[PDB]
Order: sequence, then C-alpha cells, then structure tokens
Amino acid sequence: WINKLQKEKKILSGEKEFERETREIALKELEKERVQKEEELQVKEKLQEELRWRRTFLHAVDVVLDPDTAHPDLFLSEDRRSVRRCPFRHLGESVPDNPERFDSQPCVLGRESFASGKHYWEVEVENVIEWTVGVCRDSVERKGEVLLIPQNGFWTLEMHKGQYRAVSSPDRILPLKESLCRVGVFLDYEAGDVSFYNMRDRSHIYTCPRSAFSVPVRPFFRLGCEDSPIFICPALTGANGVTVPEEGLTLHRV
Amino acid sequence: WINKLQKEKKILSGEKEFERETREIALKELEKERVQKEEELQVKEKLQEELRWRRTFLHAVDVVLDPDTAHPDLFLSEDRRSVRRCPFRHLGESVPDNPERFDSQPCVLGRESFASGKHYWEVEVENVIEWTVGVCRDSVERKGEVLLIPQNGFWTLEMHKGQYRAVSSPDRILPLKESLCRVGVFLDYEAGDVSFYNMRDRSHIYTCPRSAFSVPVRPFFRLGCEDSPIFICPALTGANGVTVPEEGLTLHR
Amino acid sequence: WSTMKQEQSTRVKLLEELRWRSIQYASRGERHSAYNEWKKALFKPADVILDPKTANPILLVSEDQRSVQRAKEPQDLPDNPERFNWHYCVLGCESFISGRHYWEVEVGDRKEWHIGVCSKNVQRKGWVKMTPENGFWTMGLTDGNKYRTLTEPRTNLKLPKTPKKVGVFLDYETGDISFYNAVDGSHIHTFLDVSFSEALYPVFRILTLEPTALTICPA
Amino acid sequence: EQELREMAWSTMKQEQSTRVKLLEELRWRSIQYASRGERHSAYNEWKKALFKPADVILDPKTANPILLVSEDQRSVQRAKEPQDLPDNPERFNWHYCVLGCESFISGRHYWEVEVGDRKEWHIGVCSKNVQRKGWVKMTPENGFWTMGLTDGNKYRTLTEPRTNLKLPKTPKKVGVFLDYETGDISFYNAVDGSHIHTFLDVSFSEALYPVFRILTLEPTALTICPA
Ligand SMILES: C[C@H](CO)CCOP(=O)(O)OP(=O)(O)O
Repeated sequence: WINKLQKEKKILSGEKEFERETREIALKELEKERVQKEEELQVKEKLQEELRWRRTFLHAVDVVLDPDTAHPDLFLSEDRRSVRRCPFRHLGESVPDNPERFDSQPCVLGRESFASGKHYWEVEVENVIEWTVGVCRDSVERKGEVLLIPQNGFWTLEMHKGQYRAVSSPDRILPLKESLCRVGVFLDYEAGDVSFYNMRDRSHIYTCPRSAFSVPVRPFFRLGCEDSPIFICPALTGANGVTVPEEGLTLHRV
Repeated sequence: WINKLQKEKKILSGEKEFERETREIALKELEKERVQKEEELQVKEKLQEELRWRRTFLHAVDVVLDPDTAHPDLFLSEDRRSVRRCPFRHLGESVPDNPERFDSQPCVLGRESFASGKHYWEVEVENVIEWTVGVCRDSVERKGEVLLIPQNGFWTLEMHKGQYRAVSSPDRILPLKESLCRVGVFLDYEAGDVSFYNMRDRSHIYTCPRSAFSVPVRPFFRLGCEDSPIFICPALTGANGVTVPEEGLTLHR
Repeated sequence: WSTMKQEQSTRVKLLEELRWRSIQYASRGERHSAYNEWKKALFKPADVILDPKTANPILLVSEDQRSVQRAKEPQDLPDNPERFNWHYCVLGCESFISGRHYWEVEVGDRKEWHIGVCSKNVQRKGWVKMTPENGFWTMGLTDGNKYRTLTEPRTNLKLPKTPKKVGVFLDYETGDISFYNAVDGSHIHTFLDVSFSEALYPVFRILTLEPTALTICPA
Repeated sequence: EQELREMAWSTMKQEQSTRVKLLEELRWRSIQYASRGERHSAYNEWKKALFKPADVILDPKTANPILLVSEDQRSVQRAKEPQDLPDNPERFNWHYCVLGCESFISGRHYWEVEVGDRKEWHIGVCSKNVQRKGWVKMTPENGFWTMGLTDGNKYRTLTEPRTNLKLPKTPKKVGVFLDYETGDISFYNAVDGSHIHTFLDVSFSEALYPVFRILTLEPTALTICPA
C-alpha cells in the first residue's frame, strides 16, 4: 500500500510546483498591463488638453465651391475658387437632374459644412455690381425660387442697383460711405453670430440677429447679371509644396 | 509511516482549492481588464480621428503682448494690442526688471506660444521708420545684445533706413515696389514655414529658409521710431459681448 | 579566436585596398562605354515594388507600384508611423542590408523629382531636412532644369546632357552609392565613404504635378 | 591520421577558389571605375602606398658592349665602339638592352626612370627566358613589354605591329608599375601623374626583369632613381 500511495504523493507534489510557478507570470502580466494603462491614460490626457487648446480658435476656412450645386448660368474655374455667369451656356446640355442643384437663382454653395466653432472667409467682389454673400442652412429649398431671409434660412449681404443691402429687408439701408472690394463673412455657431466685415480695414458692417442654427450651416454665394467672376481668397498656404532655397524664397507667384 | 503518509495526503490535497480561487480571480481580472482597455482604445482612436480632422486648419491668432517682457523705454496701450516707443517716459523712475526681459533690444514678445498647427497674425505698421516683425523661439537670449538671425532663433522681416529686408542679412534686399501698409506673419510649425505676406492684397512677400524649431515659438516685434503707431490687428471678434437689437446691429464701432 | 579575427582584419584590409584602388584605377581614361558590361555582373538587379502605404496622402500610385504621381488634392487616408505625412515621399517595400543592388528610374521628361535611398528609422512625421546626416542620400532635378544633390549645403551639379533615365547602385559593404546616366552609361554622382547603420529603403519624391510620373523599370 | 593533411587539402581548394573570383571581381571593378576619373593628387597618393617601392640597379654583365654602365651602377650611357669583353649567355650581342640584377617573381613593385630631354629610349619589362643572342622582335609574344620614343617626337608601344601613343604632354620622368597577380604593367608620368599605357591581362609564368635600350648617341644618361 505504501509504495503506490507515495508514488501518488510524489505525483501530486509534481503538479503543486507547476501550479505555484504559474502564478508569477499572471501577476507580472497584470502589473505590466497596469503600466500600459497608466501610459495610455497619460497620452489620452495630453490629447484632451491639446483638443481643449483646439477649437476655441477662429478658423480661416479655405473655401472650395461645389460644381454640383452651381447654377447652369454659372461657370466655375479650374481651381474651383472662381465663379462667373454666362447666359445660355447650359441650355439643353448634358447636366444631371441632381436634387442638390440651384436652378432658380444664380447661386452656388461652398463645399464646407460647419457645425460648431468660429469660422470666417473672405470674398473678392470689387469687379461685380450685384453680389449676395452669406450663410445658409443645409436644408434650403433648391428647386423653386425662395426668399433670401433668415426666415427661410439665409443670412446674406446684398448689392442691388448700386446700393448695399441687408438680409433683403428693405428697411435696413446700409450707409456705407465707400465702395467695397473685399468682404469678410464671420460665423459663430455657439452664439448664433453671422457678421459681415469690410476687409480693407476689418470693421463691422452688419450682424444678423441671433437665431439658433441647429443645422449644419454652409457658405452661400450668389452672382447677379454681371459676367465679372467672384474670387474667394485662398487661405495663407505659405511655402507649401515648393522647394525652398538656402537664401530664402522671395516673391512666390502661382 | 503509513499514518504520517495518510495525514500528508490529507493536508497536501487541501491545497488545490486555494489555487483554484487564485486562478479564478486572475482570469476574471484579466478579462474585464481586456474589455476596459478595449473601450479606452476605442475612445482614444475616436479622439485621434477627430484631431487629425481638426489639425489641417489655419487659425487666426488674437495676439496679446506681455508688457513685462518689453524694453522699459517702450509704451504699451492698455488694451495690450498696440505699442510704440515714447521718449523715455521712465526718466527718473525705477522699474525693477524681471529675469525674462530684454535690456538692449527694444522688443516685445507675444505672450501666446504655439507648438503646432498653422497660425498667422497681422500687423499694421503705417507711418514708421524702423520696424522689425517676426517669430522668435521661447529660448532666445535676454541678458545683453544679440543679432536677429535664424541661427539665434529670430525669423524677422525688417525695414531699415527705408529698405525692406529679410532675416537681417544685408545681402538679401527684396524687390518691393512700395511701403507696407499691413504685413501678415504666417507660421507652420510642422514645416518650419515662416512666411511674410503683403496684406494689402494677401500676396506672397518672403519665405524664411526652413529651420526646425523643436521649441514653442512666439511672436516678436521691435521698433526704432519715436511715437510711430504700429497696430496688431485683432482677430475678427464677431458681435459677441454686445447685445444685438432685433433691428440688427449695424456699423458697430 | 582567429575566426572572427579573420572576418574583421582581412575584410577591413580588402575594403581599404579597394578604396585605394578606386583612386589609382580611375586615374586612367574615362572609357565609359558598354554600360551593360558591368551593370549586370558586378551589381545584381532589384525589382522595386512600391509600397502604397508609406506614401504621402497626396500621391497616387498605380496598382502595379510603378508610377507615383502628385494628385490634385490631399487625401484623408488612415495614418500610422509608416505613412509620411509631410514629405511627398514614397518608399519601396524591400530593405537592403548586405550585398550590392541597383534599380533604374525612368524620369522621362519631368521638371522636378528626387530619388535615392533612406535609412530604416527615418522621421516620417513632420519636416526633416533631406541630407546624408539624417539618412536621405538622394539627388535629382528641381527648378525645371537645375540638377542638384541633397547635401549640406545642397550642391548644384553641372551635367553635359539631360538624363532621361537614372540608375541607382548601392553597395553596402563598400558603403558607396552611385547615380549613373542609364541612357548613355555616363556617371552622374556618387556618395563615397558612407558608413551605413541599418537597412536602406528606396525613396521617391515629386513636388509638382505633370502628365508623366516616376516610372520604375523592372529588375 | 589524415585530418592534419585534410586541413591542408581544404585550404588549398579554398585558396584556389578565392583568388580567381577576387581577380575577376577586381577586373570588373576596373571596368566599372573607368568613369569618374581624375589624377590631381593620385600619383603621390598611392604610388608610395599600394605598390611597395622597389629599387632597380643596372647589371653590367648583361649590357651590350656598346653600352657603358656608369660607375654608380644606376645610369647607362651610349659609347662609340664596342669594347672587347667575354660573351656570356646573359650578355646581349645585337639588341642594345641592359637589365637589372634582380627579378621580381611576384607582387606589386615600381621604379622611376628619368629620360630627360632624350631623343631615343625604350624602357619596359622583359621576361627571363628571352632570346638575348641575335635579333628578336621586342613584342609581348617574345617577352618584352616596352614603351619607347622614336625619331625625335614619336611615341610607341612595342606591340605587333607598333601602335602610336598620342599624348598631349612630353614626359621626363616615367614610373613603371608592375602587378604580377593582376598582370598589369603601367607607365605613368611621374612629374604630373598622367597615364600613358597599361598592359591588361598578361599571362605571367616566369620572372620579370627591367629592360632599358638606347639606340642613338646622346649626351644624356638614362637614370634609374630608387625609392
Ligand atoms: C514638398 C517637397 C517634397 O515633400 C518638400 C520641399 O522641401 P525642401 O527642403 O524645401 O526641398 P529641398 O530639400 O530639395 O531643397
């Protein structure tokens, strides 16, 4: 009886040691994962701090326009930052019946959609006589002629018959003493702010009355019966995409 | 003996249960740690994606200066957004100077420090005879007089005795038609880009040779005139802070 | 004790003997002819497959990993330490650590390109100067018709011809890299004496948009 | 126990396989290094390093009776008439050539010979089993590899038939460089470091001797300067 039972005792001691040795690996793994989670928490906190230092900043948008929403009377340049008019240019031509098309008024929408934060852009309209610029809700009617008013989801500044104008409420004559060349549109989603500025001196022109958007807003441009194109000033790209010499780069032009 | 061996079996068979519960409390901690780590990872890459989306943006910086870090000869507007050099307003006055103040260079540093992203600030320097504007590292010399050069950490555009010049090596005078009304300083940290722009038309004027900063960069201005207004153009403030009547706030000053 | 001692001393002496042979053996004439007499025997061909994952988001690479071309607008593709985020650079898939290899780039009639090799541990996040000090041993054409080598400072190169094709030869043991005019077999440039550290990678960059891309000839 | 002999039997094959591939690779390196060529400082850079400076002393015992080996045993002059002296098999009888007392069995060696403003000379490397009696054409097949000046301002390499070496300069000091293993005899202008001619892939079997021959009566002696 003794012999086989002490075989069994030795066998049991055989697996007791392996069971003991299987503990340190698990504990070491748990501690190393504690270290990993501490490191990832540090990285996450740094990311959160950097994104807190994020969008409290005014964002100068590099506006690119959308050809699919451009009116058939309108024509876009090769760089998609210039729009002009040309009557009877798409009469019966191959144009798809896109539901997002402006086919009532001569207008075109920016490709960018804004949902929060402060963002502004600049437009060159010195060469035209009838320009409308501003902000629109993404759900504005497109098929039929609409009214460019905040009631319909439009916050715009207008030129009509050589006179500056508000949201097209004709009771808000703008007594601007000098003719405009560059106009700045400013948007603030949190406070419902739609401001217009004279970009020569960066002075106030008109703030539309605050109205909560709750819809992704989008820049909206409209060119009257003036063949002169409208230029949206590109953002300050810098020396990006160019070879910089050692004596500096002077007077870049493209 | 036989009795010793049976008690040995009894005791040493009494060690399995403790090993079982240790195994269990190890495995359960392992699994819920895995799932919690997975949730943390998921939200972390969500933040990564959002930041990658919100890192290709140009930011109009509202530069505000620090009147401690200016030459005592200088004078600063109370709004802290425009400066000049008065004819020694502290003649007979004692101004203890902190260790981080310039002493022989009449300069002022923008208090905001950038470490990434694309930024730019405008300066209105109408009617001045000596102005230098640009970017300096946070670790430039203060105790003494140095030279404003890219080596020392000074990317500057200068107007000296009526000539427009680059980083202040007198061998690179630019072909500029007329004086500068408004000059924009543009900065790209991940590309070493320090550009000077003609803000009358938003036209390229100069690009500094590329030089990795690896330290936060801050705006830097120096003046040589006496009472010649230079204006840091504030970022578009919108109509925040002012009540808008339903008639519509128009032509605000 | 003599096993590694031989592999140290004899190979070092052979390397220095070949370096000294370089000076006295080029002291002869410039009989640069039969470009295929040495480019296939001394150096073995390498078929360079491009890696359409380490490329900048701005670059389009054909499905065959021959051509890299600057696309119209930057893309938004998933990023990682493999992807260059600023430099308009693309790397081949394979790395070289020993032996000697070569590859031919058909630059066509472009106006701006840069080709060469780079270290395994290159800084792919941000802007880092492309110099031998960092690990980018490259050269090529800029400013339309100006040929340059990316040194510190960058060096203009006077060429009597226009290289439509460029052959890059790497020899890890000697540690010397050469760019030849594969059109006529002439010698364009050669970085000498270079002591490598880790595996090397083909690199291509183009800071412009043209109808013709950077084609890579097979092995 | 053949293991001790086995180590030698193994090293003999590995050594026979080493040098053949090394030499072929070196020749391909030669054909590749042909481009990217210049010599501004090369001559004084590697002629003192890679080529084991060797001194050559003139041997009167092989000189023709017409040649007067100078007392310093390094220079050779041209006399008027052949003085009588014994005709050993070493001694030449028709060709006007003199050699050195030492033959370079293997390795890389070099020696500088100044010709000055001479108008006729021929220096080179000859074999040991050459025909010293009678006239034999000094070709590579006959064991002679020689560079020569002729009729004032003509330069030739003594192949068959004679080939003309057009050169822009006029050498005064010529360095001769012999590489047994690579099988290369090279003539260089020691004053400036240019290149004149190199004999490529010469099958060497025997020892090699310097050879100098002068035809015309001239007041200038061919001097061999040592290391
Ligand atoms: C856009 C190109 C390719 O990425 C980068 C230009 O970087 P530089 O340093 O200005 O060019 P180079 O080093 O060739 O002078």
